[PDB]
Amino acid sequence: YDYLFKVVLIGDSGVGKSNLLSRFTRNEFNLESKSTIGVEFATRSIQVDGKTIKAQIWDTALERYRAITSAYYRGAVGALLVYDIAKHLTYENVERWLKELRDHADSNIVIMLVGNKSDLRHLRAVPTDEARAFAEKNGLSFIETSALDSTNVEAAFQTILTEIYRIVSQK
Amino acid sequence: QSWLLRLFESKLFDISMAISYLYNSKEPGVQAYIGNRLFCFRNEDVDFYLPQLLNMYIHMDEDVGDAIKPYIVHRCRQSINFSLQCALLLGAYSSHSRGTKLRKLILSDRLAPEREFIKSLMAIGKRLATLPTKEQKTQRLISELSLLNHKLPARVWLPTAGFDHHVVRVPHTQAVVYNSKDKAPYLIYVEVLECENFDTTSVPARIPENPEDPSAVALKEPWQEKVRRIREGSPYGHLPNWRLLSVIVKCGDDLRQELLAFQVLKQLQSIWEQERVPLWIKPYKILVISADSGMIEYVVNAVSIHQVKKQSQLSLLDYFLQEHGSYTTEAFLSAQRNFVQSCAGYCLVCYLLQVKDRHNGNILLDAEGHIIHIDFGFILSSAFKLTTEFVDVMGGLDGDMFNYYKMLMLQGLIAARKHMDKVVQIVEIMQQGSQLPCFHGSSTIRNLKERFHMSMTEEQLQLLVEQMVDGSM
Ligand SMILES: CNC(=O)c1ccc(-c2cnn3ccc(C(=O)N(C)c4ccc(Cl)c(C(=O)OC)c4)cc23)cc1
Ligand SMILES: Nc1nc2c(ncn2[C@@H]2O[C@H](COP(=O)(O)OP(=O)(O)O)[C@@H](O)[C@H]2O)c(=O)[nH]1
Repeated sequence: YDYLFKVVLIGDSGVGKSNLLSRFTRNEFNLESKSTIGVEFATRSIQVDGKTIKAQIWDTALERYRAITSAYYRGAVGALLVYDIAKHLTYENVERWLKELRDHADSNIVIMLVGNKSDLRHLRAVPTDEARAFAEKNGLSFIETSALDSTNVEAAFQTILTEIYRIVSQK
Repeated sequence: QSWLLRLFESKLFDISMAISYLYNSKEPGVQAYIGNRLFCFRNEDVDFYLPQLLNMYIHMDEDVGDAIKPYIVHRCRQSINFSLQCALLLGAYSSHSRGTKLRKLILSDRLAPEREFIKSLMAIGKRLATLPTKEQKTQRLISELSLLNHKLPARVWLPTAGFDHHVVRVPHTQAVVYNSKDKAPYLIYVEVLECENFDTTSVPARIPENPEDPSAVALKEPWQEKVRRIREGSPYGHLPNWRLLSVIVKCGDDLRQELLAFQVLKQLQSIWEQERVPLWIKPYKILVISADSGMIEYVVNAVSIHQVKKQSQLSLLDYFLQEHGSYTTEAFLSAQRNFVQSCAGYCLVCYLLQVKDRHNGNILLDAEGHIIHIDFGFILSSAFKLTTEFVDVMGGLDGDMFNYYKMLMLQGLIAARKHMDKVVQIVEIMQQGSQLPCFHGSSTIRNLKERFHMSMTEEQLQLLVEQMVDGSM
């Protein structure tokens, strides 16, 4: 592989971290779910500008495993802050997740504000425009995905990995 | 699991199955997924489970409740009747908690004219408590109901009617108080005007009247003749959508256990129709107003067997012959078929639900020959007996219709086994956080499922039906 990226996943418990990480690497979605203990690891390769990139994606569970989750923030080239569309609490705590990420990650890390559970059309609690406006105001990437419907799941990782490649062009 | 999402995607996933997983799954992602599929079911299919949903929002953990709340709020905006029955059922089952808060919001955000009308009918029944005789109660009942016409027509409806409508006139004279009890029920007749959708059509026009007792005459008459006198003397009787309803207002008795029986009745009615078994039962709608008040859908052309035996001074078999016809006329053979089919139907309803307190005051008899069981107060937790008088109407023991009554019970029990889950969940969900006399000892649902005898073979069900009939004697 030409490059070895290291991406992390942050978000409140139960927002689809494990299923987004699942649906990307392998097309498997489970409703019956086990909460991630410590960290979950999955890998996949992609080609950006013809250069084969390898991505080590970790689903960090951080204060619960502070000694371990901090070791995965160090050197992390990218991060995906995912929140639950049908739960407005997980969207209010996004700033808190950004704060912990900034405290332990590099400033150059690109963070994409992902709104999972877009299939729950009727239970929507967080507006799409409020999240897209919150992304531009904080310098993040807003894109609502559905790990159940498998929509935008492969197109959300490839809009942050292509971004992780385009920001390493300054060499 | 992949399989669960597949099943939910699979058509086999009906509204009954969504309820079971919502009540049993401890996975919030599954509860939230189902909470979104409620919007994709039919309006009519989900409403039949509204007492189960609102009882789950009140008594289950906040995950189950907050998954049901979006569909309820959406339905409360579409239908004001849905808003009414929600607030009534919310305050009925919570003795506090979240449901009170939801109920207040539903009341706060056009419901005042309807709530005023219902609050009046319950105030009338309570005021009749000081009058000792049943005729003194009727004297005040009729004059007080004559005052509701000052507020009619209005945005007021009766939820026990299957159609959308406005109440335009009440004929006070035909209303009757049942007995001399302190919490005595009373019957009322209401003239309504049917519409296509209640929440779109405006209040109907008002037409005044001018007495001389041409139509006020309240006498024992057939329902077809009771409507004629009412429609003739009414200022709205010339309209096409003029319909006459009948409601029993109980202001002091709890009808929540009567609502549970209505559902079990309507599900078994749905199960037998699906299994093409020609049983017959009559589910009458229940309007739960509060934890100790409500209304009863009054079935017309139906009178207590205790009253048929007293008025006619005959036996049951003698009455059908006089009312319908001889042994060889079509009229009697039809009424006998409706008697047998309805008996075998309610026999199973009694056995499955353990409906105690079974006398001829709680059994009715409609004009076609069917029977209707009422007062589902001692259920689950006096028993049903096919008395000597009932066996006679079927032509005796060795007769054909009694063997057909025997086989109808077997076919209907085979059918009820093929759909046991759809019935048990109606009772099982309502046990949650309830203080009703039906749920006691934690064996209420264990013994309810055991009575379906799922393990028995069809040969062993035959002998089981033989034994039940012998006991009923
Ligand atoms: C807890 N639940 C009940 O007690 C209940 C349930 C269903 C009913 C019912 C529904 N339709 N219907 C048609 C005819 C009759 C009928 O013939 N008699 C003689 C009758 C018997 C008892 C009563 Cl209490 C009344 C009454 O209030 O009349 C004003 C009338 C009764 C019913 C009544 C009570
Ligand atoms: N409707 C819907 N449900 C999802 C989606 N992603 C995950 N879920 C469900 O939500 C729950 C979240 O579980 P999980 O992904 O392990 O939580 P997390 O890893 O801590 O964020 C699981 O029951 C999933 O089946 C999605 O995109 N749409």
